[PDB]
Amino acid sequence: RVTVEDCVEKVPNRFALVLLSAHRARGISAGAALMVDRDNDKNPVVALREIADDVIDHEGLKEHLISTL
Amino acid sequence: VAQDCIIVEEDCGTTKGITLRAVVEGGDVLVSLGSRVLGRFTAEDVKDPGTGELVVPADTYIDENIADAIEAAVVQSVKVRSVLTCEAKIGVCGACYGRDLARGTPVNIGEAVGVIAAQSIGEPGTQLTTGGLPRVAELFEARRPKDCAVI
Amino acid sequence: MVKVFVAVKRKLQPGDKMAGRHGNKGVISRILPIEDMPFLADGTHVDVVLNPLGVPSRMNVGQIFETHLGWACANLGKQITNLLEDWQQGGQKQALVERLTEEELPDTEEGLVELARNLGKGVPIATPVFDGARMDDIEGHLEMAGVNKSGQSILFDGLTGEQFKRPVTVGYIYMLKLHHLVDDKIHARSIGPYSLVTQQPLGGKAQFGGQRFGEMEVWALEAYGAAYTLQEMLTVKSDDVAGRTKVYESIVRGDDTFEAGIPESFNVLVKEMRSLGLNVELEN
Amino acid sequence: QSFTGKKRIRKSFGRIPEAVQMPNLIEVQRSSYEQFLQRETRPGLRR
Amino acid sequence: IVGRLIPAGTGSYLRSLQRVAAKRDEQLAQQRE
Amino acid sequence: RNWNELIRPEKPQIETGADATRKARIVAEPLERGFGVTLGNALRRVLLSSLQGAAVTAIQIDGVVHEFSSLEGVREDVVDIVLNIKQLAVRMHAEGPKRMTLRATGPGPVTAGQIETPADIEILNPDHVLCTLDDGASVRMEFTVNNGKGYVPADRNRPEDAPIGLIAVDALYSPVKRVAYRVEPTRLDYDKLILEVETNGAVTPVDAVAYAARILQDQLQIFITFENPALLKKVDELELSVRSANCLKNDNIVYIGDLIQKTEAEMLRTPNFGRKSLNEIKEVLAGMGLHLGMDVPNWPPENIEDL
Amino acid sequence: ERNWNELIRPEKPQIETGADATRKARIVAEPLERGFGVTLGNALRRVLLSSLQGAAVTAIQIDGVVHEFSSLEGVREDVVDIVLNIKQLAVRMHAEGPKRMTLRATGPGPVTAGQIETPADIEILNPDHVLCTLDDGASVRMEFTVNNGKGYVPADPIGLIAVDALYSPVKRVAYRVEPTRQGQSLDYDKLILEVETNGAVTPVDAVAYAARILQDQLQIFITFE
Amino acid sequence: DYSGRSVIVVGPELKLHECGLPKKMALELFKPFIYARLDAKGLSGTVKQSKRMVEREQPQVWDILEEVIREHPVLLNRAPTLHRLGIQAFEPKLIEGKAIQLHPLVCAAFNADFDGDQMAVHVPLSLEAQLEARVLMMSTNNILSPANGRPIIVPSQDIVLGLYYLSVARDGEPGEGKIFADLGEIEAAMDAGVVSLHAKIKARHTEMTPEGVLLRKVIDTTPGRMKIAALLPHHPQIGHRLIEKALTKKEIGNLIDIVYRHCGQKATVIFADKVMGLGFKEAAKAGISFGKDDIIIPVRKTAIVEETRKLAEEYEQQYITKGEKYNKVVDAWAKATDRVADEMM
Amino acid sequence: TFDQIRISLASPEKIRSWSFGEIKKPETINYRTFKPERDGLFCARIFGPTKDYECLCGKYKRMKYKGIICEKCGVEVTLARVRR
Amino acid sequence: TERVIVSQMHRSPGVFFDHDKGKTHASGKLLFAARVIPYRGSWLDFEF
Amino acid sequence: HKRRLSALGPGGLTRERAGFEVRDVHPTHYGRICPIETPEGPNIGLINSLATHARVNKYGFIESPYRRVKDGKPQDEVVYMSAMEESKHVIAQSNIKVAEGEIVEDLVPGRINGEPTLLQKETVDLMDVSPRQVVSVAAALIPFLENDDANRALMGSNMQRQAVPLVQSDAPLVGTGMEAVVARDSGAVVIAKRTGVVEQIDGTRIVIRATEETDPARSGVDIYRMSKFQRSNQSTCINQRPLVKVGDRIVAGDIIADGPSTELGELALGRNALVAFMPWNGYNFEDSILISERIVRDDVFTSIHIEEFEVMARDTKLGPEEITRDIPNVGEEALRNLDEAGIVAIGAEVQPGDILVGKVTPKGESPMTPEEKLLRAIFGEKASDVRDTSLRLPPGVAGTIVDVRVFNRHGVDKDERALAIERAEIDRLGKDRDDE
Ligand SMILES: [Mg+2]
Ligand SMILES: [Zn+2]
Ligand SMILES: [Zn+2]
Repeated sequence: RVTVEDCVEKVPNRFALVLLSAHRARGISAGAALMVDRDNDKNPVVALREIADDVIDHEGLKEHLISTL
Repeated sequence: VAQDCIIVEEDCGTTKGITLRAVVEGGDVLVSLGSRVLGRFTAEDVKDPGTGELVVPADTYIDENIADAIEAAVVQSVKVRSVLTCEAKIGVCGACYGRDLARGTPVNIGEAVGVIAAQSIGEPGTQLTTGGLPRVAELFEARRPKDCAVI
Repeated sequence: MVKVFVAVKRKLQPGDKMAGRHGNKGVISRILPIEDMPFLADGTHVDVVLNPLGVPSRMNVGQIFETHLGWACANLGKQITNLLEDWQQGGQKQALVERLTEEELPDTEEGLVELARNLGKGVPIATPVFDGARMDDIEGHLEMAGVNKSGQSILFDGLTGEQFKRPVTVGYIYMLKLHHLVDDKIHARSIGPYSLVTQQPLGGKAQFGGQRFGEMEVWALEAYGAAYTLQEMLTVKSDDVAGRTKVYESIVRGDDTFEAGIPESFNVLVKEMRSLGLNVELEN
Repeated sequence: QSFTGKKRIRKSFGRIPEAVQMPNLIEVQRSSYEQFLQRETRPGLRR
Repeated sequence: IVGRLIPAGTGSYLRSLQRVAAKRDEQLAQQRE
Repeated sequence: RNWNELIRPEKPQIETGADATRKARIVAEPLERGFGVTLGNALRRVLLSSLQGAAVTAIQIDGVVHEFSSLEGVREDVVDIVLNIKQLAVRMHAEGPKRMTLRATGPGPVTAGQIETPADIEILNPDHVLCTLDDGASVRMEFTVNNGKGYVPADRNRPEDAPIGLIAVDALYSPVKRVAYRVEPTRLDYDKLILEVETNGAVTPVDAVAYAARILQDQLQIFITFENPALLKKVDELELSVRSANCLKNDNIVYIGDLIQKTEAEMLRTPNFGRKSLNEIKEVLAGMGLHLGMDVPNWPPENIEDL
Repeated sequence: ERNWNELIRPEKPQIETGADATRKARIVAEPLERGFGVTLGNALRRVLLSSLQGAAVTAIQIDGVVHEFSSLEGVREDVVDIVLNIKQLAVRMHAEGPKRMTLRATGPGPVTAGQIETPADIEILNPDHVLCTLDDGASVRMEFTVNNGKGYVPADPIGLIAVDALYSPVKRVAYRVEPTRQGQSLDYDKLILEVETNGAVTPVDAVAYAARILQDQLQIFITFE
Repeated sequence: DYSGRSVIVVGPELKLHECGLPKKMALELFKPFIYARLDAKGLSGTVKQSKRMVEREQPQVWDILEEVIREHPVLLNRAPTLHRLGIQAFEPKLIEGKAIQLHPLVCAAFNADFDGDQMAVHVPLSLEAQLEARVLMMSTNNILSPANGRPIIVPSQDIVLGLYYLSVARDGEPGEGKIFADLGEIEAAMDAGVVSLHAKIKARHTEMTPEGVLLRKVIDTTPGRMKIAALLPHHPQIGHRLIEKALTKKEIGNLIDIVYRHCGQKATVIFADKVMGLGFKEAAKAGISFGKDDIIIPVRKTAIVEETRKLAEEYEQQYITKGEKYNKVVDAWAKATDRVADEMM
Repeated sequence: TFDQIRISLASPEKIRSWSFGEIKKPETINYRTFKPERDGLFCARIFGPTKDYECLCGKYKRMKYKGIICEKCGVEVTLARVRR
Repeated sequence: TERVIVSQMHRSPGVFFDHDKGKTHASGKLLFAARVIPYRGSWLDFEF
Repeated sequence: HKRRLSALGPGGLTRERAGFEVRDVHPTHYGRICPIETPEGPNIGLINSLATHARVNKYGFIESPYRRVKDGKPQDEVVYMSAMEESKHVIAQSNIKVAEGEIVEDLVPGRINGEPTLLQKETVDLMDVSPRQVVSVAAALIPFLENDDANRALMGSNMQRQAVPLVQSDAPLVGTGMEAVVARDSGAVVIAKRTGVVEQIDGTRIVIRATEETDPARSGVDIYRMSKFQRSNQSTCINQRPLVKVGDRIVAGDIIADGPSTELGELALGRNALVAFMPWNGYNFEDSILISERIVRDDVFTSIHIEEFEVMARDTKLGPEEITRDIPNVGEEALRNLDEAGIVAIGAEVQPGDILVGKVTPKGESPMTPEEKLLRAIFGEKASDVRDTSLRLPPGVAGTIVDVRVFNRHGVDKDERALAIERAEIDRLGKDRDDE
């Protein structure tokens, strides 16, 4: 229900956005979504909508998740 | 053959380029110089013929405004960076490919250029024809066309 | 052994392939009610609405002349069947029947009433392949039938109730029902029997076939930036047998995640190459 | 024309003679197989 | 053929992230000896 | 807005043609110049959409087993008769299915009028032919009449609940067949509406227009605003303890109501009345949603409450 | 016989999703019969754009040629602009007859609809649409002749104007059909038309008046007692 | 696996990112998703038991299928996948029948007519692959061709014809010379019949050329014009001045490029969606029916052919046969073929 | 995981190390009972058992142990995947 | 299931004189090959 | 399909070895091979058929009829001219003005040898026999030919022999006249063999008298039994309906009852409806067709199909299979419409995924998981030793049953299965014998 125009404007890579939204959805699966309401939306769409009004430099947690074994 | 071409680097630092000219048959032009040079980063700063004015910087993205500005004032061929003149590491950099064709913005890092180029070359096939599909197949293979006088 | 002769009575449904007498074809679109169709004069309404843009593209014009001749003969049949409805075996009706037909038509027997029952649905017209009716012949036929000489008739709009501000062409065209049905063409599979040596889903609509992901289709995903859709669509869906059930268990449980170690086709290829003198050993 | 055209008259256009009529369309296979299997008397079957 | 992530787009970004994570792990292990 | 415009006069000129209530037309000269295409089209689109009629929906004869069989006396197959019985207009003016009998034999033309039915189904088209028998055996055909609207497939009402040997068939409930439409400006410009409705003997032409107008008015009216089950379970369905089951069997109890009604009087008056078990049983009863009393004394004491 | 009551009928036709102002509105008729959603919408659209009591202007000011003058004294735009602006003016005449209206002002300020003295007791609902910011000019003392009329009318002494105003209170309507069903039948259409009246009458009242007009004009059936 | 095949049909009511999907195919492709929904919703117990609920096709399972198929994109591709545009994801919507609905504008990208062609459907299982196809492979994002910067959502046959019929202006028409302030007045006049569809008319329209607010200067264009121009977004360098052309297929294709170049992608897709309905609504109202009188032969051809036949007779009597046969056919018939062509044109 | 796939000539020692047993009789299966042969192409002793956790000759078909080897039969109990 | 046999069309068992149109040769010339292709037997050729 | 001339097989050029010259059309195919009926697939130009008047000589060459014409006055002795022999002759096209004794134009269009050139009336020896000589039987049915493109007409020929026979079809209003000949010539309609009158038409069998001039001591009467609904070779219904009434003396060599997709002898392929070429809200945007509900309400385009499923009862090493009436662990509701022998009764409605024939096979002992064993011990049920292998209907429309046939071995025949079937068969045989 939301275009990828603002998402590409926030992050011009167009490839890191997919991984960022996937990590945001995996985090919103349990105890999250305190920034934007659901509004009858699923996890990926709500994550993409929240990315338009959220910090884009949140890949630190994604990098630290696979930092060690 | 082009499955290994992937944009890996952003900038290469290469100053070389290839001259680009418009096609002309007699007194009419087939393709405008603005449409041919559009979408590629300028190699060197182009100078306005006659008037000593720099219309385009040394290395800048040729947008539609710069495109029709160069098309308005008459100008000869301009040196433009290309993927053939790049001297980067394994792969291709985003500073020589230029503007993407699917989207208006420049090409992103990691996009496959060889596969899309092969698909675009094979798309207009099946409607061709001394030239045509066998001629293109022979030219791409670079075989012996016929007995011709050596230079 | 036992044989069951099950029979099905299929009807015309959306998605069926219906082609005309000429090269024109096309899948049948959504069927509309009788009132939504264009309301022709005298209460009649059309039954099919074809696109007229196929004439300039495909150089075929016989369908238009066929439609005009069909409209003419249908009008002739409608005008002749109404003449007999007044009084059967009328002297004036036989005169019109003999005038419209080019004479072995009149018969002394009582079978003239049976001929009118068949002619009421339109008088048949037999035109040779190379000696067909010329323009003047069809023009005179349309003029005698009572339809305007131009061939087109004014048609109203049933959906809105307004008349189009242009003449439209209407007539009777011969339509066929091709064998390419939609019920036998549709097919969907989720989990079916796998191959024997390759351990992949079988092909063909016979026993739960799977749509083959062709080599050209893999290039489309490689053109896009998609790397995870093509990675799981080739290993965890058909190739991997160990991790094939893991994704199904994760889906049925509610967690979206998958793990692919190595496809079975690569293992089969490695076992094949090892059979020859070549030594294909993995490292690291 | 006998019991077929009487029930339904079909007008024909064009001006072409109808002297010769086309043979049966299935005569090819039948004539080819008849030459193989004679099915005749003993003195016959010569080909 | 092997059934791994293609080194293009998403695969390239994931490989770059894995490389930077390995570099960070090596830097963390250098100080710990 | 309300009786202000030049409303058409009542009693429209009904052209009583020579068709016996099968082909008539209506006219209206001052009827709202400008509304000739609105009112007429609105009345025509509804006249062919919804109109309660009647038609056969189940064929069953003795000499057939399926829709692709063949009789011994008829001239055509069984499925051919299905394409002719469906085109038989009849009205029932009453709710509920019926059963029309068809038993006859003779020269072969079996007219639709020769169908012995009760005095509730007036068959139409007495000259219609169903089958043709060559002076052979008789035929026994029983029909079924209903009332729908528009169209109904053959796999929606026929195979719902029917034994083996019932020829399924679809029916079309539409009393009208074709409707015309015209508008002519009269002499003060006003349009003259002329529509010649066509219909069979099920409903008269003048009545179909009235029904369509009433349906349209009823449709347009929407816009204008004002201008405990736990007692059914047996007593031994919880398995509290062995002694509890023993005393419940000795007491001859089948329902929990008789046990919940007696709080302490009938409890202690039983042999081996468990002091610690009487509290656990009351706790497990309260946990199920029931308590002492809180209902009529032995309300569902009959077998009507059994599930 | 009871055939007009067996089919499904929407019992809650009060879905007014449009709440932008008193002019816009959007009704919903989702639980409708298949086919009626188009015919009812077409009838309502053709009736709302038809003969309905309203009010026009059909008047101009003095010291100006019909469609020939351009400016009298520092006028903002051409006379056609002022004519188009005055043509789109809401008004509801209670009495009958072609009453008169006058407008006069002064000073370099924007002209207002209210400043128009209504002697015939015909007030202006939206006195802010007319935009005249003339400065240092006596472009005032205009005369208006409001006249009652139903439906659109074509362009029909010295100083008059042949301007045709919209007597209908509504301005534009557009219906639509969208079937919304799950398991019973995917054929029940839906009517989601909207109204964009000027403000003289609310869209709900306009729809009610149209329905009443249709019910009154559909009296071509037997009484049936 | 997790795929299906069926014939395709055209649907004008569907959006650009929505495609019709039969209930039979959707019920089989999304079986594990339906099982997970029944497990989480609480309407079922054991997994084996759930497998039994969908087998008998209970009426309650339809509500779970509509809830699960809300934003899950499915991949659709034709058989001869020549370019990367052949594979485009859509949002499935339940619909009756057995034919996969499609959009009229998206069919041009696949390069497949609706005569007998069939398309396959795939379902991404992983969450990352599902979310990756929404922002990377959606049909709304693939609006420009990868070979060159040319829009691929141009109207093919009917929308372009309707727009051309609306763009044509004829000097002789009723109701010419009147001034209309708003398009609603034009529509009301067209309903009454006082004004024709296209005729010389001066109306008020806003352009917003200085990137601010405009006084709505009056413009003289037909009612057909400025009706489709209203769908154009508010932005400089675009407006009613661009619709003055005849709206040729090349012109309408160039129009979609400038609107996408200047404004964003959402405006382009919304304008393409709005223009599609208007073209179909206008084409279905006019008499585009092709008849026998539509095609006419030039009266001068009957004389040109006889003159050419008379001229070619003298060349045969003169004759070298090769040279005569070569010069008589490339000069008499070649010039005569072009003469009748320009005559009929 | 695995990386840097290398291919080269295979020596006889490597081939002997890869193989488990040497085939000597070209007997696929028996005609009366369809079971593997002692030295045929389809041998259970060389290519593992046919059934999952069930050795031949009905001696260790309990499927509880997987490291035992049937003495009289001569094949160990292992999954059918080991036969590939 | 009834199965019909379609007729076959092949080259006539006679002598032919076919010469290539200046193809498969170093310079422009004709070969003028002759064939004695029989019905059932070894084929013969006399190519130049 | 019988007038087809293939180029592949044992001794023909392979599809990959065809090339470009074999697929091309040669100017000698005029009147011998119709260059309009050819598959538009990969093997194009290799499956061409013959013409309508083309024949085959005793040697194997293709023959074409050519009406011999003398100097001016055309003769009336048509002679078949071979392809190789017609090279040394002149051919004159048809449609020549024959109002007088000879052609008066003196410039009739004719082809001397291959290329057509305007020739004189002198030494014209051969004339075209008929214009419908270079077109095949399939393309001859196309009405108003010669007005469409050559390539588009090729597609119309392939769609001609692809239409399923509809129930209650009619002849086309505009027909080329060749439909009657192709209908009466093909083996799809019955034809009377004598002149005798008909006695009675019982629908499934028509009886005819001996003759009006029958021979002495000949057969009594000619009985013709019309085939009822039976599965064809392409899974489509095939039935014949009578057309004669009581009396109605028929001449020998006349069609009596029409075949599939035929009415009154004239050939038919489908029903025809009113058409209006116009765009309707974009529903017919691409190459599609829009139809109304009136075409489905009358049931004019409905057809019939037959699947004819089968099942075997082969024995096994671990015991013999059996057609058991009740399969283990099956629901009682699913056993409805099933005879005691295990076969569904004739005329029983079946749905997709139904048990048509209940067959159980002996299954060997297999190990089970401990949890399943614990559940079985908890519920007390005993695991069956047989496996469920009953036939089930694939996904589809699930039509009704028509006929069922069972075959038994020589050891046991009608012992305890299908005894009522054999009884009904022998009763019907005796009934028809007594009637005859
Ligand atoms: Mg196609
Ligand atoms: Zn570079
Ligand atoms: Zn053992």
